Amino acid sequence: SMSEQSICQARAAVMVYDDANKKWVPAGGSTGFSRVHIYHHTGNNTFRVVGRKIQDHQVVINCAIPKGLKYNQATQTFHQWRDARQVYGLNFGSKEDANVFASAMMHALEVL
Amino acid sequence: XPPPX
Repeated sequence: SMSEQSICQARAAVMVYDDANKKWVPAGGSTGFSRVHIYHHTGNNTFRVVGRKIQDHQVVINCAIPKGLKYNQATQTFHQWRDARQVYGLNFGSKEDANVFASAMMHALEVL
Repeated sequence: XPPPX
């Protein structure tokens, strides 16, 4: 709370790609929608994506946004990115949610 | 990047 501020909140089903099985799987193990933030650590000017399931508050994503990230807006309601360890996808609950999140992501990627 | 589910 002291070092980070939320710069957006968006509704999405958070998924990760199981490359061994070539299938998307629910992040955290159970399907359903989460409230997904981008948090800005204002002191170090770093950003991370944190999402929590609406129903039971489980943290299902907590990943750094590195400078230079390629954010792929595959469709108007499904966006995705990768790191060295995982491929992440957000199935947004609406186009408005996708726009809110992408706008904050693109902002983070510009100021990083 | 992988295709959408």
